[PDB]
This record gives sequence, structure tokens and C-alpha cells, in this order.
Amino acid sequence: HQAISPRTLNAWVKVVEEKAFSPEVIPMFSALSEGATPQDLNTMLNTVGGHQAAMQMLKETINEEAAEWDRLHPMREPRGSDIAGTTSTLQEQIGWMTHNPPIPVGEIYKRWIILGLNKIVRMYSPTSILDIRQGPKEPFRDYVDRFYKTLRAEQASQEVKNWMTETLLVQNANPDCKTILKALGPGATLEEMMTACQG
Amino acid sequence: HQAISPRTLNAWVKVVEEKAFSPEVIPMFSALSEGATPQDLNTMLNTVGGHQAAMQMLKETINEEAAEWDRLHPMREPRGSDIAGTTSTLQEQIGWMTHNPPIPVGEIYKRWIILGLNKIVRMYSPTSILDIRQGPKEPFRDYVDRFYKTLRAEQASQEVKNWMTETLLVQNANPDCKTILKALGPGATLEEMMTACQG
Amino acid sequence: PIVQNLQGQMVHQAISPRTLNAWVKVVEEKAFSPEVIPMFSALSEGATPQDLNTMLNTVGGHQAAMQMLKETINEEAAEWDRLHPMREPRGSDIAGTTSTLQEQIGWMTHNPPIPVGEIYKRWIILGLNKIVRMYSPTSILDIRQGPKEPFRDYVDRFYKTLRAEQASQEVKNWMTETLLVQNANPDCKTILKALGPGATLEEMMTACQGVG
Amino acid sequence: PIVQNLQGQMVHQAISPRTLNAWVKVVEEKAFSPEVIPMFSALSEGATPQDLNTMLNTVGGHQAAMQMLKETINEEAAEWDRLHPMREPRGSDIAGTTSTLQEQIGWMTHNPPIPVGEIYKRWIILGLNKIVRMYSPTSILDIRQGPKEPFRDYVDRFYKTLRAEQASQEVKNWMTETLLVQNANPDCKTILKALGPGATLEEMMTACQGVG
Amino acid sequence: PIVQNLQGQMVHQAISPRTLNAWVKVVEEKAFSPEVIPMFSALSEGATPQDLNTMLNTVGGHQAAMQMLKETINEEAAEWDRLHPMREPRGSDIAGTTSTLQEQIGWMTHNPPIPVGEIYKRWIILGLNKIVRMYSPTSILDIRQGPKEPFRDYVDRFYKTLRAEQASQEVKNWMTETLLVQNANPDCKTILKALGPGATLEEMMTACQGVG
Repeated sequence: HQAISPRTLNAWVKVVEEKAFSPEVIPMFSALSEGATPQDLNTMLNTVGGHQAAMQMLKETINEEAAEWDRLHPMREPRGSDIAGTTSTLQEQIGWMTHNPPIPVGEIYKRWIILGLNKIVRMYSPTSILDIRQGPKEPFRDYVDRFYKTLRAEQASQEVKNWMTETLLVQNANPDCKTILKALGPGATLEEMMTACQG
Repeated sequence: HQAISPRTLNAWVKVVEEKAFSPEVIPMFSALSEGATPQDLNTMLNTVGGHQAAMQMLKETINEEAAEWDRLHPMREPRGSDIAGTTSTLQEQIGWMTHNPPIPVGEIYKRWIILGLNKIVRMYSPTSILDIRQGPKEPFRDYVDRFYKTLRAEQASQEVKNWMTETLLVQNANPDCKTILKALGPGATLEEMMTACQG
Repeated sequence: PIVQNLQGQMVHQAISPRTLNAWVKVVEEKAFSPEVIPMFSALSEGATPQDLNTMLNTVGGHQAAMQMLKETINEEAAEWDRLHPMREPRGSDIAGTTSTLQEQIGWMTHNPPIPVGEIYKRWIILGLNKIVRMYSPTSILDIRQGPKEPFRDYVDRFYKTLRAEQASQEVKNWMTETLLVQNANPDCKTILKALGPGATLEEMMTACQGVG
Repeated sequence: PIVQNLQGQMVHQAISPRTLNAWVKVVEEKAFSPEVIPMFSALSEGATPQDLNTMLNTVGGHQAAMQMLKETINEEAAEWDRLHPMREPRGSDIAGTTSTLQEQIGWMTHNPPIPVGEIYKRWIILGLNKIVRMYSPTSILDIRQGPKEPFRDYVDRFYKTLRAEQASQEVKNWMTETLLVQNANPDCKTILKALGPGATLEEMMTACQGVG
Repeated sequence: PIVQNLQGQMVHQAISPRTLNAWVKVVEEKAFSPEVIPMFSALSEGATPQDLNTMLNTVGGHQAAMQMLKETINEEAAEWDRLHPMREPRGSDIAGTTSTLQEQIGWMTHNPPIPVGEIYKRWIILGLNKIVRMYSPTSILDIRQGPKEPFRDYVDRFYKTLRAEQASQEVKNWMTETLLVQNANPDCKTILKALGPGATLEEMMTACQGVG
């Protein structure tokens, strides 16, 4: 067994602190927590200072997923709470991972954490995408960058996102860009839209 | 035996001096001092520059724990001071950990440090959980953040913490949010409560 | 009541003087609240018709209540004689005005027993229910929670008035479901409505604890 | 109850009318305070399931409380049948709705006795505990000592509310240790904090006598 | 209690349900006034240790009072075992936790009788005295006659507080002699002092009748 690096822990704390709960924190967490035990994941979650409302929401999501795991599955076999790391121990976790075939308790807990963090990101998105409107002289590149950051935050359905990018993206634009976008018409990819709408 | 890394030592000193004494200091210490000998733990504690009142408190609590160990427990078997590393050598400390069987001299001293840090954090918390109260205009998100930071610093049993989580969060809210939370009723979850009290 | 002899024969047991005094205190001090009927049911456990008549002699002091109690007993006796035209108990015999004590004891010891005492007790309870319905100080629609009254006190008053009114069971269910919320004070009424329809009384009381 | 005959045979003893009237007074006048459960335990000493059902007929007047009492009795009967699949007492037999009185008497006189009465009493006490938890006028966090209230009255109110709330034993211990000091008025709270943690209630009451 | 059989054998008599309910009312409604101990002595006449434990189950609802009552019973049991190292009653046997009912009945019917019930009653009374000493709302030095209070009411309050405090007999005599005069209002205090020292309470009350 290898411990998580202090550099990795500091990186996780720093990215969480600076970015709050922007959508990129999920891929950053998945990158930093590769091959991590439930003990390591619990350590990384505990070391986060601030946003304790979000961390409690994550705890409640973990508890709900553990209850679902226990309902689906009524040495000692790993229960849902055992996978969560609250009741298990490091030796048990490593044994479960080393078993052939393995019980990837780390990946299950990571998936639960990812679900909780997606819910946190959706809750913490600053404004709804309907309110993302271009300014009178804001660049179209800046406005569409903001629009797509917000759209990534919402995590709406695929069809809903398609409709949004097709219709609301041009609807919320200022008249100067809006006229050009309607001239391009429906079916235009984003590349074509803003490469024709530049300047 | 490995020497404690300068990067790890600087990280511990920086987190202590920057966060003063917050609840995250306990898991940060547990993560940094993984597989640490009593000499390494003493190095980590002594290297801290400021908060010398808190370090004296931690020394006092370590002394009390060593006295309790001496009372309960009348390669030589180590005494409390021997566990604390005040009257033991590095070779003797690696003894009882490489021994067959090994008694975890490092983990016992780490546990004592954890108890002392728990007391330090409990008192360094600004207000008690019962005294945490939402302001007339405070948003529910920041009120919840303060509440759960204080609960993390509360230093009570887990059942009592669960009761606090279910009751005091609703009880301490301002009437504007208290009415909405009562309409939600018991059985709600923090996501639903925060979405309801967003306004 | 009825008590077995030392040799197994069942013989009449006279109602104790302090039991009668307790019934007198219930009749005189309680002012015909809804709780007189539970207390009448408790004090008259196993009572024969003669004992029941002895108890009714105490409520005989009130002229109107005694009159309606007697008329209701007569009506139920007429119904009994209509359905039921030792000897068979007649309507007046159940009341204990024409029969004799040994006859009542024999009826109560039949195999299967003839529950004459329970029948007369039920008729008396019907009459007492009517008397309680008269003496209710307010109707259910006039019960309103005060601005500062706790919801527990308002619920207790509401259900006491509901017991006094004695409407139909479906009407009673509708009343407890809807009129309880309607008559609550606005701050409590908001939470009651927010709970939604079909909420159990436990949910309403837990949600509204300390709101007043 | 159960009473021995003159020749040694154990036979059912009917619950006295004034005992039932006392239970009725507890149910009707006390408004489901925490003290109803001690009084129910006292009045139902040695009671059989039939006697317990007779007592429950009086609290049957309140619809909500009766409903939850019946549902809790049903739940505990289901648990009993789960663990326990003359004849063996079934869940409905313990309640006294399907069994017969002689069967209950025989169960209570077994060697060793089958404590059917105590079991049904415990189920009823669970239901009454739930009913008391509903009717509590305030939660424990809302009990606060007044500026002039003596600490004895505040402690009595606090422990009454604690009995009404019925939290976990560890949570209850934490509450009496901490929340009692927290909710005390400032002049009394100063002495409570100065006493330090772990102080017994006797120390708190003796130190705070006359402070208010 | 204990009751003789029809053939002369002494057998255990169960404590009546309404006696237990009376004890429950004393425990719950009286708030541990000094009068609970006379009432406990009255209600527990002839009680066996099992009956006493049944009565203590009702005061078990209060955690602190039950804890000190149990610890005082344990202390007196330890003293009994120290002085006293069928079979001899042990300390736990007097409490009725280890012994059996027939053993207690046999002890109470010995020639001369072994007063186990009175011993356990005395231990319980010691514990109740301690509990009453805690719950006293004011100390004896804080009892002061009001400007308009009659001397009879002030004397009654003073002696109630004296019973609650339970000081030494010599200290109690000094208190009733001196502190009663000291705390009286000035117009009554003048007459009390003019009566001189050693005046009986009858003289003080007769002289001060109507002064307030």
C-alpha cells in the first residue's frame, strides 16, 4: 500500500478552494484520486476546508448510495457502509481490492462521490443559462464561452442541450450578432457560427 | 527508517499557521503523519512556530495521556514518556514497530496528539453549535456552511451529532427560512432544504 | 353488579356507595362535558338494570336531562319490543321498572348470557350523548385558534367540541381534515396548508410545535 | 386481574369500576402528559388482555390516539408472530381480540407463566409513548428559564419535556448535561458554567438555590 | 402486603392498582415536596420489598432522583452486609432484586419477625429525604415574612422549608427559636422579641394573630 502524496493533497485542497465547485472539479478529482482507497478518498474529502454545506450534501449522497447498495446486496463481504470507508479498515480495503476477482470498493465509492459532486455543481452553478445574455458590446466569443460554461454546469439532458444551443444561444445574443446568426440559419455548428460572426 | 520530507514538514507548518486550528487540521495531520514515528511526530509538533499556547496545550494533553498509560500499564515495554519520545531513542522507537508482534508506538502517540488537537479545535471554534444562528439577512447557504463547520468542531458523539444535524439546523434558522423548513417538515435532506430556502 | 357466592351461585352485588358518589360528582361538577360518557361507561361496568336506575336517580335532579334520558330509554324500549314481540325481557323489563332483580340476574347468567345490562347501558349512553349535544357551549364552526394559543390546545378544544357535536362519521372526518386547518390562526394555517391534504394529525402537530 | 378461589383455583377478577373511572380521568383530564404512562402502568397491575382492552375502550374516544395505538399494537403483534410462528398465543390472541378469557388465565398461570398481560401492556405503553410524543406542547430546545423563574421549576419543566420528547439515551444524557446549562438564564447560566462539566444535577440545584 | 389465607397460612397480597396510582400521583404532581415522605410511609404500610420495588418503578421515570435513590439503597445494603456478614437476608436480598417473594414472606412471618420490609422502607425514606433536600426551592435563610403576610402562613412556609432542609436536631431547634423571629417582618418581629426567649410557638402564634 502507498499513501497519497502531500503534494496531491495540497493540489486537491487548492483546486477546490480556488474553483469552488466549477464543473472541472469532477475531472480533477477523478484524475487525482486514481487508484485511491476509500480511506484515501475520505481523507481527501475531509481535508477540504470550507463549503461544508457542499461536503454535507456529498455525505448525504454517499449515505443514499450506500443504502441503495445495501438494498441491492442484503473474509467478511463488504457492505455499503464498509465500501464507504466509515466502518471498514485499510487492511480490509486492500484485501478486497487484491481478491481475484476484485471487489473495486475504491471505484464504487469514487462513483458515489462523482454523483454527489455533480449534484453539488448543479446546485452551486451561479446563474441559470436563461439569464446568460450578451451585453451591448460584449464579444461573441466571451458571451458563448460564458454560455457554454453555464450549460456545462446545468448538466441538462442531451436533447434539451441541443435545443438550447440551437435556439437559446442565438436568442440571447445582442441584435448585431443575432441578425448574423439568423442569416446563417438553423443547422450551423458553433465553429461556423462564431467564425462567421467574428467582429 | 526514513526522514520526514522537508516538503511534508513545510506543508504541515504552513497549514497550521494559515488555518490556525480548524477542523480540517485533524485529517491533514493524519494524512501527513501516516506511518510516522514518535520522533517524526515530535518534529512536526515542535516545528510549528506560532500558536505556542496551543502547542503547550498539546504537550499537556500528551503528558496526561502518558500518565494515564503509566497508570494502566505498570524489547522493554515502553512507558508513556517512552511512547511520547521524550525518553526514547530512534532505534528504540523503530523497535516495538518492527517487533514480532509490534505494538504501534507511533499510532498511540498519534492518537494522543489527535485528542489534544480535538480539544484545541473545540475551543478555537468561534461559537458553539447551540449558539450558531442565522442572521436577519444571512443567506441559508452561508448559514449552513457556518453551522456545519461548527458541527465539525463540536466534538460530540456521532448520535448526538446526528440529532443536532436533524434538529438544530431547522431550529436556528431565521423565521423567514424557518417557516419554509417547517413546511418541508422532518425527513427532508439538505439539498431539498437549500433549494427551498434559496430565496 | 353480580358476584359469585362461596358455593358458586351468582348473586347480585350492590353498587358501592363511593362509586355512586363518584357518579354524582361526575354528574354535578362536570356540567355534562363529553367526558361524562366515558366515565359513565367506566363506573357502570357489569351493572344490572337496577344499579343503572340507581345511578340515573342521581341525574334525575336535572329536569330536562332526565326527561330526555327517559324519553330516549322509552324509544329504545319501543324499538326492542318491535323487534322482540325464564320469560322474554320486555322493554320495560330491560329498564328495570317492571322486572325484578332475580330476573335480571338470571338473564345475565344465561348460556349464552342475555346482556340486559349492556343493552340498558347503551340506551342510557344514547340519551347521555343527546344531553351532551345540547350542553355544548359552542358549535364546531366557532372553535378558532387564538393568535398565541399553541396548536395542541386548539386541537384538544377542537376534538372536544367534535365529540360534543356528534356529527356523522364521514362529516366528522371531513371536519377534522379541513375545518381544523381552516380555523387555525394564519401563521399556523400556512404550515397546515403547506403540509398538503391527507396529512395525519401527528404530522400537523409535529410541524406546528412551537409556532404559536 | 386474576384472583385465587377459596379452593385454590385461579379465576379472572374483573377490573373495578372506580379503577376504570380513574383511568378515564387520567385519559380525559391529563391531556396526554408524560405522567399518563406511569399512571397506566400503575392502574394496569396484573391486568389481563381483556382488562387492557376494556381500558383502551376509554381512550378509544380520541380518534387519532386510538388509531396509532391500534397500529402500534398491530406492529408489535406482527413482530411477535414473526419471532413466534394450550395452543401458542398468536399476535391477535395477545391483543385479546381473538382469544378467550379462560385461555388468557391459563397462559398467565403456566409454569413458568406466559406473561401475555405484560406483553400487551408493553405494546400499549409503546403506543402511549408515541401519543405522548405527539402531544408535547414544545420541543426540548424551546424550554428556556425565565428571568425570575427558580431553577427548580425550570429543571422540572425541562425534564418533563425530556420525558415527552423521548430521544436516545445518549442524546438524552448529552441534553441534560449541556442544553440544560445552555437554556438557563444568564445569572444562573454563569453558576452552571462555573461548576464545570460533569456536575451532577444535585450540585447544580444546590448551587443555584435562590439565585432566581 | 401480606394477608392470611382462609386456613391460616400467610400469603403475599398484591398492592392494589389504585394504591399504585395514588403513589404515581404523589410522585408526579407533588414535585418532591416534603409531604411525599409521609405519603410514601402511608401508602407503603406492610409492603414487602417486591411491592416497594414496584412503587420505585414509578419514580424511576426521573433519572436523577432514581439514581440517588438506588445509590442510597446500595449504601445502606453495604452497611447491612458489613454488620451482618431460612438463609440470612443479604443486602441485595433486602432490596428484593436477588431474593424471591416467598423468602420475603417467610422473613416477615418469623418468630420474632425479620422486618425486611421496614428496613427497605427506611432506606427508601433516606433516599427520598435526600431527593427532597435537593428539590427545595429556597433555603431556610431565604424564608422571610412579607409585609402583609399573616404569621400563620409564614410559620407554615418556614416549617415546610425546615422539613425540606433537614439540618441537625440542635441546629433545627436553634433555627426555629431564633431565625423564625429574625426573618419576621418588623411589626411582628417587635412582638416576637418582646415575648422573650424560650417562648413556645403557641405563644408566638397567639400573640401575633391578626398583626399582619
